[PDB]
Amino acid sequence: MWFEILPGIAVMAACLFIPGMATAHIHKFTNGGKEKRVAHFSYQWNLMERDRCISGVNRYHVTKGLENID
Amino acid sequence: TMYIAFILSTIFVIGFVGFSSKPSPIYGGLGLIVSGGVGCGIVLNFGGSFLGLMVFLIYLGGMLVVFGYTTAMATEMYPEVWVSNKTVFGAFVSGLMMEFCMVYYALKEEEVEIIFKFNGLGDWVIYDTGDSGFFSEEAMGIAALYSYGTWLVIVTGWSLLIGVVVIMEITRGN
Amino acid sequence: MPLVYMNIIMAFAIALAGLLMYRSHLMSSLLCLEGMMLSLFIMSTLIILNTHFTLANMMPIILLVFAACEAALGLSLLVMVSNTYGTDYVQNLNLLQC
Amino acid sequence: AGRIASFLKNAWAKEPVLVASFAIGGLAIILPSLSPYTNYAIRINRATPYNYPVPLRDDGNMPDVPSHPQDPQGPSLEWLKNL
Amino acid sequence: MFMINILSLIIPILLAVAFLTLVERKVLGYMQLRKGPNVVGPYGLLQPIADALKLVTKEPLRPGTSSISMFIIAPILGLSLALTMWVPLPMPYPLINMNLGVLFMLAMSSLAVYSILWSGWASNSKYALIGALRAVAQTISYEVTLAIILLSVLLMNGSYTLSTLITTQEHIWMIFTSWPLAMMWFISTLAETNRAPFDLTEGESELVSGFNVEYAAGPFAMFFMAEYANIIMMNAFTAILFLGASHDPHTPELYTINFVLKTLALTITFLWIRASYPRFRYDQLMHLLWKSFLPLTLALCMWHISLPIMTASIPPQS
Amino acid sequence: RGEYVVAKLDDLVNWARRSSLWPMTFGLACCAVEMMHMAAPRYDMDRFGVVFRASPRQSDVMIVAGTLTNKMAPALRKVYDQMPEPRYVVSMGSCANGGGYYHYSYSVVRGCDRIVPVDIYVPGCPPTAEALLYGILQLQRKIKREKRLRIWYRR
Amino acid sequence: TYKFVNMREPSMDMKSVTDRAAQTLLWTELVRGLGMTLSYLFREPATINYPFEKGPL
Amino acid sequence: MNIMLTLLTNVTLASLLVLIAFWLPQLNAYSEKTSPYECGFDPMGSARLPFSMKFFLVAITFLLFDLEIALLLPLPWASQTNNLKTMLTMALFLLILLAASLAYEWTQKGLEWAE
Ligand SMILES: CCCCCCCCCCCCCCCCCC(=O)OC[C@H](COP(=O)([O-])OCC[N+](C)(C)C)OC(=O)CCCCCCCCCCCCCCCCC
Ligand code: SF4
Repeated sequence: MWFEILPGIAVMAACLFIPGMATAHIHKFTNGGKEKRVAHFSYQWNLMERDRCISGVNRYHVTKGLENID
Repeated sequence: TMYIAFILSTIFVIGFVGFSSKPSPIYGGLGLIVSGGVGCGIVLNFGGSFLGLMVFLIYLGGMLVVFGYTTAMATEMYPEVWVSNKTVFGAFVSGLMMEFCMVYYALKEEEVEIIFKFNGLGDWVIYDTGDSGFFSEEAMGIAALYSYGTWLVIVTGWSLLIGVVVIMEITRGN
Repeated sequence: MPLVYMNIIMAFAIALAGLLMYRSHLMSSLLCLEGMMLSLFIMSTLIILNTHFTLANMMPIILLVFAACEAALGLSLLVMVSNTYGTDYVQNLNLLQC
Repeated sequence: AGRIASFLKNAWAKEPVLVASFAIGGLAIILPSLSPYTNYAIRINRATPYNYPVPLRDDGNMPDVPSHPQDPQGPSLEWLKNL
Repeated sequence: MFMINILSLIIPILLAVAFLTLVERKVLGYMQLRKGPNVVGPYGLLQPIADALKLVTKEPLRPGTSSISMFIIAPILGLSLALTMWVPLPMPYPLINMNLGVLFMLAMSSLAVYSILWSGWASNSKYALIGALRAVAQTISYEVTLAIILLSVLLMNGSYTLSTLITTQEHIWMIFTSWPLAMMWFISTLAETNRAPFDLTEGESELVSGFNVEYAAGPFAMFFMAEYANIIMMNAFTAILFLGASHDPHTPELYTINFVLKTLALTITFLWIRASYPRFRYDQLMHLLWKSFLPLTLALCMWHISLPIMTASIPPQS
Repeated sequence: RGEYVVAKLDDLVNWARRSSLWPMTFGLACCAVEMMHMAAPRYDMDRFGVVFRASPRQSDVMIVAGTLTNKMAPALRKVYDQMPEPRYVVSMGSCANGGGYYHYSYSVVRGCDRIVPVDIYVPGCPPTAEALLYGILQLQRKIKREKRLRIWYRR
Repeated sequence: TYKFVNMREPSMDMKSVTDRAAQTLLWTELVRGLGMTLSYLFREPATINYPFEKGPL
Repeated sequence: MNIMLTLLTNVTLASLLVLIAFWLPQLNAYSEKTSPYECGFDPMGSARLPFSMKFFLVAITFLLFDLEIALLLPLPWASQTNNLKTMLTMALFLLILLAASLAYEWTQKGLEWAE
């Protein structure tokens, strides 16, 4: 009886799950497999702008370690 | 994308011409809230995030909202329309053409002297180069209202309480 | 000065002209007053953010709240006038000529 | 005695919302002035380093300024670690 | 790719609204000893589709006394606001990451009151305007408690950033710290979406359908979609604000499952209120807001400003 | 040919229109209570997609449940006119059908079909809630066999 | 014989007044209504599958 | 700018839904069909029905309360000052003045929906 309401609830649940999962996976895809960098303040923005410049490929998320120079 | 603040400001002035030509007050209010939205966008492009969101929440969703609500009560039997008067069209057209002429002159000359001297070299040009650190300078300046602005809080709160008392005095109608 | 300032000051001038050149409705004039305040807010905000006058960041808040208090007062006056004459027409506000 | 107790009785019986609101507001007014932790909150706000701590030149006779971040001079946050 | 993100946010939300219609009908039916939609498709699963198809092929009677510009602008504004309310929501990671996300929601929802002020005015009929004015007054009056409750709750967050709510509620729900504000917030959200005993603008037995009398078929459907999107969005905001889910940065699907389940539970509670209570009178809900909710909200805002200071529990602003 | 596509589209639109038959509560007399009994849990008209609707602007079918008097007929025709199309009328009970017990009265219109076009005539005084439900399903089957797009394709 | 339907005066002591204050502030009878609807949600509906099932005559 | 694209998409899709919603159905309209709905009869226009000072007063009181709320919004950053006693004094001052405005409106009729 009451459990026949569950199909519509499951459809609603899938439709509501899609946005969050899609956002997370798009963020991973477009940021080098890592979380999309958060820049709430100008210091974080400057960190990302420095990251883009030193990557050589104009992408902040290409991280240069001690293998780049030292 | 190169010019964003200028389209926003031109639209701002266009909305000002629209509601200041004074059609029926509901369309004047619509023009005012369009102008307020584009102005909130203007100050968002300048780093004034809290100030622009204040414009939105309190001006467009408060003060306006109340204005349109009060117009919806004290209006005409047939609430007027923009088209109904040739005066509205004339005022709006004259304002639009004086906008267009002056923006064209400023864009192609960059040394207009209508009251003030102006140079449309850009709008990004005046921005300074620096880091604000780990905080929003605007938010720190506004949150100083409670530490630096004690006198300001005192007088503004008193004026708001007086405003409540005053509105209740005037509207009693006896 | 940059051309955004030009357009903001132009908006103030247009609101001033619209307020000074009346029509029948009182609400239209009050909306022109509100436009004048909004242009003042944006001009102040641009000047304050551009020069990084940090303590002056709160000035637009104060301007907004005080001008909205005045707008509430003007709305109450309009409502009283309308309850007198059924309309907010300024031509009914002429019985002080004598 | 009985007058204030009776007033509180009537208010609790007919306007519990106002009683709760006035009690909560009164405590919010009063309690901060008695808390030992208010000074701690002030100290935490003071110990948050938003700006760069631009140094000084030791003209001699500066025995209390550290020299190095890990010298036994200058304020310590050991108190904050256990709080 | 960001455009795909926008699309994969918007479209599933509209589908969730469509099937929320079915879920609400079934919950109401089973609380009323009946079934609800169980014929059109398996367990009524094709019923929202039947409703959407029938509506878009039904004649949209426009009033002869209607300013068509605003008559069509009001549904556009309503639906655009209802959709854009989801862009800062931190299903683990937001589409739009702002410092002032909840301020943005407050502003956007306060702009949504125009869709009633413009629909009632545009529809004319000289009577739907009065219902529109009542709805606008109710909406603006409950905006006060929404804003102040949000202000008091966020004094533990430290900012208006919604992602910080996840961090604030890592070890404990914010419900255990602000449950009175949670009840007042939930009822304010009930009142803002014109739901439950607060559905005065569309009283089925008070003014038939109020501001939505003249709207039919398509624009009525879009208004309905806007309202139900606002319902789900407000319940999502409530779940994120008060029932913060645990987040694993390497497994955000767990947070999404948690959040979706809690949002559905709160939405089912919204439908649960609809089936349990009579309707408030207009003056009665105005009295509730102005004389019951507002004093307690002011007192609790005072309390929540005092509390972090006197306990050295002020959150970071970063 | 291209008549197969038109037939499929007609089938789709007529399935959507009969799966969401939203009626208008025109309860004039005793027939009104058997119709809310068809509304009641035992028959549950909502399980067929037949909702409890509101102002004629969102109604698809008019149910004339009760005696129509001369004083009342102009209002019934007004709300019938205000229904958006497609719209249908079900006459429920003897009074609405042909006057009924009050057929020979000075103040009663003899059948609502003198005022509005009627699609289904549900007999009984009152028809049982099951009889009204049968009439509603019969109306649904009337909608299923409409050929509006096939009529248009051969015009 | 007759009976009064609404002729009970509420008790005015500490415990009763606190009971009514808690009922006012914590919405307990509203919770009872929610409980009644929740209990009805888990009951088998009285609907019959017309026309495959018919009302008894 | 991502947010601008998001707003453009939302507005565009809402307007497209209008266009399908308001042009796709088949129409056949006459005079008595689109007549204003008044439960089976015709409505009276009368003369400026939306009146009564109470509807305007609630709007004005909401406006003033909203202004004080605008004054309260900077509070989350205000608690980050070293001078916490002044900030607490001023925030509580603003809230007492809000409570005083509510109380003055309450006691002087104000919030009442009178006869
Ligand atoms: C050390 C601690 C210090 C801090 C202490 C803080 C205070 C603690 C005690 C206060 C408790 C009460 C808090 C406020 C409650 C509401 C206030 C109020 O006015 O109530 C009475 C008000 C008015 O009640 P009334 O009408 O009986 O009284 C009016 C005034 N008199 C008595 C004079 C007539 O009632 C309501 O608000 C009714 C709401 C209607 C809708 C009901 C919905 C039911 C379902 C709710 C489900 C749960 C909601 C949350 C879900 C989850 C969300 C995340
Ligand atoms: S047909 Fe019979 S039951 Fe129905 S309204 Fe007429 S008299 Fe009453």
